Amino acid sequence: LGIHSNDTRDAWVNKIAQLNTLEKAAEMLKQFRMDHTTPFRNSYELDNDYLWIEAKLEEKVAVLKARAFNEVDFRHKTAFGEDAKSVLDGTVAKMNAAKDKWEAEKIHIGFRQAYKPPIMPVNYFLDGERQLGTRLMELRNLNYYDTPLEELRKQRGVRVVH
Amino acid sequence: NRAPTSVNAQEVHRWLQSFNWDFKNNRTKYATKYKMANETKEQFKLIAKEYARMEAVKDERQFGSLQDALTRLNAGVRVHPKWNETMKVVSNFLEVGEYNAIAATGMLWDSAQAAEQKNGYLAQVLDEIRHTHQCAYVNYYFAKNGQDPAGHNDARRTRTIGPLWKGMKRVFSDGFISGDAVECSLNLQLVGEACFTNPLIVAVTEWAAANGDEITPTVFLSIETDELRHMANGYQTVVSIANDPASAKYLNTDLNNAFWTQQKYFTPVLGMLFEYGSKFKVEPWVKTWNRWVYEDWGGIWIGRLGKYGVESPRSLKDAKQDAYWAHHDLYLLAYALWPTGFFRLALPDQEEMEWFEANYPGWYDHYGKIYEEWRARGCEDPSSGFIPLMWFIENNHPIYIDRVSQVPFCPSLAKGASTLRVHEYNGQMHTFSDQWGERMWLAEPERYECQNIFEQYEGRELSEVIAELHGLRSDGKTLIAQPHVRGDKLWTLDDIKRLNCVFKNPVKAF
Amino acid sequence: ANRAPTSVNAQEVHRWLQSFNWDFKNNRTKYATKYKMANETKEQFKLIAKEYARMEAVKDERQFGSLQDALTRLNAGVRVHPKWNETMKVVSNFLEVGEYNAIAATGMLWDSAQAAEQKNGYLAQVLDEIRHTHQCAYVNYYFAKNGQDPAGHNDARRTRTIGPLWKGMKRVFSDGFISGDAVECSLNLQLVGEACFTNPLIVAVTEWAAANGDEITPTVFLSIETDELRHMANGYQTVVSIANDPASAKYLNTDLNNAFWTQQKYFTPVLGMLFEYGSKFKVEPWVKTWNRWVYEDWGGIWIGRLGKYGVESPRSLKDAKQDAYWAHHDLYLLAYALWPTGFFRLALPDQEEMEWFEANYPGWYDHYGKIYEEWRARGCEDPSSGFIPLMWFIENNHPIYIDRVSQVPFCPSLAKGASTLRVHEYNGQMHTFSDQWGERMWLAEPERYECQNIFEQYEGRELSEVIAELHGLRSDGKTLIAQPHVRGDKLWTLDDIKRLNCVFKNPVKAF
Amino acid sequence: ERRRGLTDPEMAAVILKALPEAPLDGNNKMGYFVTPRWKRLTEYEALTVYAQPNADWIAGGLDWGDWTQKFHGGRPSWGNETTELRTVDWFKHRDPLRRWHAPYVKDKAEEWRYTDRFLQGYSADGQIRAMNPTWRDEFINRYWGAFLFNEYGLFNAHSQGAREALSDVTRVSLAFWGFDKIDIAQMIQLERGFLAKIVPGFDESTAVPKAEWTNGEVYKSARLAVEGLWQEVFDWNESAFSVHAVYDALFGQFVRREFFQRLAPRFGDNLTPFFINQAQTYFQIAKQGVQDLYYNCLGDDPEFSDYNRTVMRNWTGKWLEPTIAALRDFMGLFAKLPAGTTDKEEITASLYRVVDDWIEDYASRIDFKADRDQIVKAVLAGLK
Amino acid sequence: ERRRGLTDPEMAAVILKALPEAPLDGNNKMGYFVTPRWKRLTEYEALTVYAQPNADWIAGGLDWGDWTQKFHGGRPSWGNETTELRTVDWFKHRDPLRRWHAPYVKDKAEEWRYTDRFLQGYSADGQIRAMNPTWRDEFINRYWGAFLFNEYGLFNAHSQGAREALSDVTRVSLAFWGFDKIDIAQMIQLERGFLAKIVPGFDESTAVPKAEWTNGEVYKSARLAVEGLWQEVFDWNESAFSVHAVYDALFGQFVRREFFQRLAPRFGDNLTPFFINQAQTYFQIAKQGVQDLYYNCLGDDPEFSDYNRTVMRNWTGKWLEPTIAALRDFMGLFAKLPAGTTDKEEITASLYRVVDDWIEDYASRIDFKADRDQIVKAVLAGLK
Ligand SMILES: [Fe+3]
Ligand SMILES: [Fe+3]
Ligand SMILES: [Fe+3]
Repeated sequence: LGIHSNDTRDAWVNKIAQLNTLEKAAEMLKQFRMDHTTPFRNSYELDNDYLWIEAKLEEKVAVLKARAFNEVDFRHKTAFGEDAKSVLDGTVAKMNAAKDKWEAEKIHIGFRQAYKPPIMPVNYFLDGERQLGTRLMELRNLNYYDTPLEELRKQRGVRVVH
Repeated sequence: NRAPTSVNAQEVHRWLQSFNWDFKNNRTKYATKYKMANETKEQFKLIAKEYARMEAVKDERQFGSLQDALTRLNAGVRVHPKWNETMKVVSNFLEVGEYNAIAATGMLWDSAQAAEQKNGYLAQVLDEIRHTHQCAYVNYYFAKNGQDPAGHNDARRTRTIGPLWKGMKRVFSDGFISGDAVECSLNLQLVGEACFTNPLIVAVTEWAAANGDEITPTVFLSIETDELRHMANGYQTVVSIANDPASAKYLNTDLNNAFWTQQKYFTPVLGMLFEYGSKFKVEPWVKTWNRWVYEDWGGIWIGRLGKYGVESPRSLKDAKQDAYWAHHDLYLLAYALWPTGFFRLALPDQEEMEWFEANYPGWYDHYGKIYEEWRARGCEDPSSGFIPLMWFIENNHPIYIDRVSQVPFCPSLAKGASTLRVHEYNGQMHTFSDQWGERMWLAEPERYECQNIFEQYEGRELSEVIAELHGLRSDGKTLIAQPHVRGDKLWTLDDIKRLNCVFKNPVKAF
Repeated sequence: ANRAPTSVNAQEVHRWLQSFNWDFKNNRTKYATKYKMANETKEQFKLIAKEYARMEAVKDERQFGSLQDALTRLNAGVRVHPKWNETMKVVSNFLEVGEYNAIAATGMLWDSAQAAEQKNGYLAQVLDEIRHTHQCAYVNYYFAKNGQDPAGHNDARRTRTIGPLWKGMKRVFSDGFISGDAVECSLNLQLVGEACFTNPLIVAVTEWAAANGDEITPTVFLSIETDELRHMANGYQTVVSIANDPASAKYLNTDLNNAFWTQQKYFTPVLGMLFEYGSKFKVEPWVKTWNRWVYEDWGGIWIGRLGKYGVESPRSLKDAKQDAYWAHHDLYLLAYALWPTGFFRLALPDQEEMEWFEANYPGWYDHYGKIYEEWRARGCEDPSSGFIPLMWFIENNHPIYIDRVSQVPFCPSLAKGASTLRVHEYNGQMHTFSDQWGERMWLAEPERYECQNIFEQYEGRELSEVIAELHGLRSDGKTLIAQPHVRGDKLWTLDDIKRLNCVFKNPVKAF
Repeated sequence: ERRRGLTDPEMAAVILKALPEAPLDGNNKMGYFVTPRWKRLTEYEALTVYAQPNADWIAGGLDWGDWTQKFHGGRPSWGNETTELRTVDWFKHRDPLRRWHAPYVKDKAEEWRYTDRFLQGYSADGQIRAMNPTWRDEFINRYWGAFLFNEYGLFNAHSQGAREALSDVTRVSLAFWGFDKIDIAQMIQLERGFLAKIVPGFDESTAVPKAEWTNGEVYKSARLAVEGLWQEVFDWNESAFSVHAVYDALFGQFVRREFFQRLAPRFGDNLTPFFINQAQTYFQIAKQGVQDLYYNCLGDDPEFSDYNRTVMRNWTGKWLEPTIAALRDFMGLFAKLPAGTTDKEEITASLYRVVDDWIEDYASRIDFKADRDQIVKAVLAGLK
Repeated sequence: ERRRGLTDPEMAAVILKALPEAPLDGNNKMGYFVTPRWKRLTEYEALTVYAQPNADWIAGGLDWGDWTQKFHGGRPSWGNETTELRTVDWFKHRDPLRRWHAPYVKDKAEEWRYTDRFLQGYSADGQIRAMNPTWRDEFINRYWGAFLFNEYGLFNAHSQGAREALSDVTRVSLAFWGFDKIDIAQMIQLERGFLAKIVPGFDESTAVPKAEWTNGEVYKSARLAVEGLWQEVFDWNESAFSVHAVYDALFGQFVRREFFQRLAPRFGDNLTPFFINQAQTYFQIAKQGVQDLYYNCLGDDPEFSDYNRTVMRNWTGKWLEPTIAALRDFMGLFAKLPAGTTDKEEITASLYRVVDDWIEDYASRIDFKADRDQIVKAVLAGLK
């Protein structure tokens, strides 16, 4: 146990140290982001350590991608070989086609989970942040207080424990 | 062969608007519901050199006062110990507010399209760097020359042990830079600086003067001399967004969320730091808060923006209703958790209890009764083996951390707000002390995932947490935080270790 | 781009300064001088104009930041004991004249030097003396603007000219600095003036000011003090530059003795007076302070260090020590008897002051304290009494004389100290002396010493007329700037003084 | 009125009674736990380092946990995702000038007051009578005036760094660099205004220089590069590095030093060199900090030196092409000089000086393979 | 440990008890009786005017009586006998820049720190590489260096005035003028030291420039004029006036502005112009003060204006011929320049500029009848 060093962090450092190919490392990072990083995460088991572990995994993936990609590829491709511009544009089209704030939020959070650097190049990813966030904020903050807290609770799907 | 001529700042500033040119990607890099008009003017016609000269004059005044005459006067030592303890928190928390205001005005500088509005924001960026270094300098001076440097010397790493620092980060770090740039400008300029920070700086100078402190006035008056420009910045931000329809759709929601965010932390915390953190009282916090929020801010400053669509926050009445007892409830909680701080806390003494009863009728029968019980159990004596958190446990008064604001609250005990809301979402439980923060969470659950002290420290002994996070003094054993401000009988890490206090997650019972 | 970042510091420019001077026929001093300053005389401090400016501006910044910001907010100018406010009027203005005249003394010395490095040391002291002038003036200015009693602080430059202490101040700190041989002027200013009295005096003044609630004077005067190491080096370098000149063995010791006696004759009584009679809280008896300054610090360490260049301790030192013990008490008797001619408010010593005096100067009471009790009974503080202590001097046959050379007032028939009086008539004019040394100075050099004293200038005039003509009035137009007490009420007016009917007499006309 | 505990006798007595016999801790050094870059901790480090409240998952952070409030969508307030550069400690960087706000604005205020005195003396001296009228009306007014927009775009490429920088030392450094750029733009405008004052018929309006910037052929590629650096880059580290270690270092150095500071003295213009001295001083000052951040701290990182050098070589290759294009376009400004002003030999030598400086100072520190002859021949294609 | 009356409770109680209810006088202005030059009285006037304890027989003095101690032989400490000029009040003069010691050393310290930063930036920028080597080795080293001694002699011409000036305003002005002159000489030597630091083989010893000044031909008449102005004049006013309104105004203005500030930039030397900018700033500031003292106060004196103008025209005639000789001898420096650096047209134009500035600023203020063509012809007689 420990706030800044503990056994969970050590085990994940050893697990990360055993990743040699950019493909496996990026897959592990994407899976980790699905499993442990969002309100929509699959588990809160790592809630105290996941940010640090994700930073370690990001370092490993970034190093591997720099080794494996060429200058143009490092600038313009995701760690999975996709074209970052196409991925960003498709996500933005989906976001602009979003009907309500619930779909918009799923789109934005999924984009962050799938393409957060070092998966997508930082320039493309922060451009996506700009546009998708504009759309999400416009959908969310419209008529912010109209919905009663009871209806809002039902819409969020929150179980009242007290 | 001619008359001696120069050029002043305004003559250059005349053409600064034309400095920006049109091209396709000339747009803000940050998500925003609003569009700042590209013809917004700035009130103050500053260039970088003129700004440097103006600030350098003030800097010479202040640092000359500190280096020469206040040091000769021994002004760093001749301060009441309680105020020396209060100043650790005030200075370091204010320093994080200023530091984050640098990044926030950088985001605003990116967001503005008029070169003049950019210039105003840039001036504030430089000012916030100055203010960060001034507050840092307060802590540095009191560490070098004060009666107790611990906490003055390592607050940047010892703030992170206690719960008050999290809510401070909510209001003065993340509320300033995380979100819509206009929302951050409201959190910083319209609400944060106009409602609280400016009056707080002035009042802190008065309360430092009352308690023998001449360092804080010397620095904070100099800081306050800059704040008219920042008020103009916030005003110009509102003016620069007022002509687009997003303003009418979103501005009042953003303003209410900013106001509730800032007040939810500053209403209890500032009252606590004034009344319980001082020996000589200047003014009760009920009257100060009423004047600041309802009269100075909600009435005059907010009214000045009626023509631009701004209305008083709909939560202002709720804030007023919740404000009366909040800081006394909070001081109960903060004292009970004294070992997690980086400052020494004192119980209210007899004179203070009389003053509290005079100004807050009913204060004794609840708070003073609790404090006398804690005193009789030896909350101040290291050998008592008692820490007031144990009292909270024995009397079944769970302390919760608000999921959004990060403010500790004890709903079964608080004379003020006593609402507890616990939800479960995706295998995790969230606790809320008010409707506005809970709605904040329900609308944007991914904006609020901060872990509280109870979740981080769950299943850990208090002494282990204090040791790991450097809550010890230079000798290695005495705690920086103390339950009294006397010079003898300080608590050691061994005294805390003997209690065997283990942090439990309060939500686990649910 | 391509090179290391480089600059040139003051030492690298100063290394070539001695070559800036070149040889031509008329390259000599424009002033009469017995001595020859050797070229190739170095300076201890490697300064150039610009580095001098930067190091002085750092001090100025700290000092004026203190004064404008924190001491103003603290009301430091007001929260000062009234006696010390009055004392600071005099200290600030008289030190101001000393610094100002030090400017011209160091300009003359810069003229006298032939080595460029010695010229440069003198030049830096020229700028320092302008700085100190403006710093003392700024003390008076700050107390006029913010203090409990601006009168005297706000016009001392024209209201000092009424009193007899200002003439002696001019003799030691103006004319002694600039009139005479450049080496004699340097002995007056640097070796004796600054080294023996001014330098220790500034530090003592800050001590007494802090004891008495004054923080403005410590703020300015510690800043002044931080420049005196270079000025001490200037005096030392002067002595070194004339050491190898045969004129030194002939003249240096008699010039040093004349300078020491000049300075001591005024500063022995006047500084003790200002300290002991011009403060509520006492830091130290003036007798012990004087013995430490003159006999130990200066006549010992400093002069002993100079001894390797043929400088011997002054032969007047024994006479000075003998005369020091009561000099300031005798002088304060005279200065309080003539309070209406001042530009500052004087107070009678109170009961605890008298106890301190008798504890530190046994026998003080039966002489001085008894006179002061009699004056108090006569109503010397009450405007309606019609009594000025000068009237007691006249009734009791205690003529007050002004020394022809030093200008110090003295009352031989009353002083517990020197008590000597010499009067000669020379060529239709009578001259009065209080010591043998100044008498020898006048006999040797009568045309150097032709100052008219207050009794000769004011002879036959009523006191009120002199006060009104010379602007010794507060802004109301009727109240005296000078007062016999430091309280806020019952202030004397020009009308009370006019009712006195005190007409100035020349005491030497009786011979 | 107001009683102060420091001076009020009763309040002061109460405080003095409360006081301890001696200080409660002997360790009276604020920031003692900060690692000093030099022998002992400086005031600058004590006041700056760890002011940014980072948690440990941002390299070097002393905090724990997540941000209390994130962006819509969950973007962290600060995060490792905002830049490609990686490090073991973001707080490792030190401004070699060690300047916090006080020394910084002290230096700039000295410059401002000295500039005031210089302009007053220059006008009273009538030193303008020595300036060539064609050089003043065409080159200072239009082309030197157009360079102001270059400096202004470079200043703006610093805003997102002011927001996103991952530590206080980097943030203060970046803010001071950008503030220097805006200062230079405003000093160009100040010189134009001064000329309008001391020269009848000189027009201080920014319209002619602005039309030269937005529509002229001599500054076209420079504007394209500047627009890219400012608005097309979202990595704050890419922005700072590529502005200072590629684009400014080559184009702005050549324009300021090898053209205006070099040619103005031949036309009797000692006034523009006065302001270009300030610009060159600011560039040389910012170079030390830029080299500390990107070569000493990130390029030499004990764990990410190789990856970081790969990323900086990538940025250098990405921004060298538009920088060379900007230089090539600016080469067309020599054809507008009066005949005999400068020959191809001097132009070639100054281009070599610029490129050799850039290789010594920036290119070689990251092992970026630059061909000085190739670069000089690419730029010289725009001359003849 | 020491107790202070301001903060010590017991001593503070005693002091506060003694204090009056309100200030004893309402006139809280320290120089209220001084006649203000401008609307309200300034800090400069309050701190300066009447610090000199002159008796009233020296025009304007407020004291009475003789000096307490005089010179051997009876010469007064200060007297009217030290100068020809007569006035009704020696305290009338005001520095137009209102410089007392604090603003004075503040400006000089600003200039010093700026110079340091500029030198660091210039050496880091490698700006030496564009300098002509023959210009640097022969004209900076030998001739610009030799001008150091001109400046030093002019500085030394102020010491008698520092001792003899009849008021505090004149004394402070004179001291600041002299200090600026010594500063310029030290700045010339500092530039030479900088060049020795950044150029291998450059010698910063003053031996070469000093041999030029003492034995050379282009400076011989300048040296003779300087030796006379420094050691042959015993009138402090004649010294100040002739140095600043005759000799510096023509000779030093031509040498600083129309040779070095004009020709250094033609040789890729932006380093000497940097210091000549400071020298010109000082000259313009001192010119304002000199014009106040001599033209506004003494030359326009209500009762001695005609006498003072007579004396000033006499001084002008006396010192203009040696100044013309200085310029005529310095004309020989043009033959040493590379061919084509300047022509007779440019040299004549600069000479007319200097002479016209001098007639406008100084000669016509006292009605001195100066033939611009005659002066210029006398100077051009030495072109070869
Ligand atoms: Fe601020
Ligand atoms: Fe602000
Ligand atoms: Fe002095």
